Amino acid sequence: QMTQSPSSLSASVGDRVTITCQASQVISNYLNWYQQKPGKAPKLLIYDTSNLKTGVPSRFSGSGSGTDFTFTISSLQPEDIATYYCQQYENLQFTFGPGTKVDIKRTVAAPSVFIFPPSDEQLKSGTASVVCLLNNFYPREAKVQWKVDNALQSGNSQESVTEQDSKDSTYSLSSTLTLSKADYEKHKVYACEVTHQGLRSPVTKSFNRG
Amino acid sequence: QLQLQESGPGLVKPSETLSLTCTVSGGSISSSSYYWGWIRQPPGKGLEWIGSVYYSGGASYNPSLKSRATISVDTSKNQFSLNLDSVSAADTAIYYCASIYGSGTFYYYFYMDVWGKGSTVTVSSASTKGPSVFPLAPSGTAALGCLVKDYFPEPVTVSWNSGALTSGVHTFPAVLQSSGLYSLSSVVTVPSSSLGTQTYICNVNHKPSNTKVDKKVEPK
Ligand code: NA
Repeated sequence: QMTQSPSSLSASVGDRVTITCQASQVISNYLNWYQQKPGKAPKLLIYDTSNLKTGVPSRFSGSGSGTDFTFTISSLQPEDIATYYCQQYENLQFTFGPGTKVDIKRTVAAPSVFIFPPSDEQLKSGTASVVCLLNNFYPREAKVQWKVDNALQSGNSQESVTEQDSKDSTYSLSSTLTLSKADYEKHKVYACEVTHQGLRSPVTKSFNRG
Repeated sequence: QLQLQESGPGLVKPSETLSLTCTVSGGSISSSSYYWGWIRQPPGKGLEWIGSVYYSGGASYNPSLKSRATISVDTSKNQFSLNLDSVSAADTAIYYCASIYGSGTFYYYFYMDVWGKGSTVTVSSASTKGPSVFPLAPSGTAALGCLVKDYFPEPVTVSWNSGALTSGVHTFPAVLQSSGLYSLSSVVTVPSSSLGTQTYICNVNHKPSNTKVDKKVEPK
């Protein structure tokens, strides 16, 4: 019954960030705080409620007592995007809090769009993957529409979005259109139309098969 | 300093036994001030401590996993291990080994100061499948990349020019395709001038299938 609040937050670079933890009972052992950046293992930042581990930047701090604890970032930096976990050891068990995800809000930024035809090697195997790339944009929200000879596509594309960049706080997005080689060869114009709040009007990148 | 590294298979069949080993370097596992633990993290979920072992063999477990979990220590090889019996899909997770620092006179105080990089374990009846790697060919900034398609289980790692190229690299999260296999793309942006003169190669590694592929990406 540990809690952490909020579950997630979007803050501007330079903002003071304060997150809270409730232990399941009045603590006897250490209350510790861990930082887990995307794709990484958790890293100890604060131990015994308020002690910074050696090497940890002074902008991080912890405080509290009893059951109520606080973790603070005095001035949020772009590389601080992570999930932050509090941790108790009581009744002979390590227990981690639910975690608080910290991400950054920044100004709108337009995507750079690129389109890739299928490789000839893939085509030999009977499948065609057409990939559209939206690079370094903000916010995360974006609309990608595939058009094949001006026919709108449905049910044959998947999207993936990167974690927020640790330097410029932007996102990138890939959309992959997958067709059989047979279907791919039945059409000429392959286009991807990108709609995003950083653009005045939709941007289209396209190529001609062959 | 102290460094930990997990090792072991990434695929385990249902009802069978998950086995992992953590190798400790930069220090002895027989330190009286240290305990050695395992913590796991299911996809999109939080952290769950599994158990800990003291160098003399004494172990302590999460009660919800105690019946299936066994954690042992090999002081000779500077290693400690996790065995988890009768696995199901609920045991699919990234497994981290960690060092636990203890101190105190009247009370034992603990924190986890050093973590391994984590080992991805998937519980499945399916066999491993190595990916196909296809170039994403570029047509003052150009984008190029590689498509890593139809592999199982996670993860794959992608490098560019054996690690020589890191700036502007985006390796996307894998997506689960309708085929039940994973796919991902790794992309990078480079000066368009270098196209056709400089060579770009993606290095793809998929450990469960022992797949190591280097794919050159050429323009148009
Ligand atoms: Na809370």
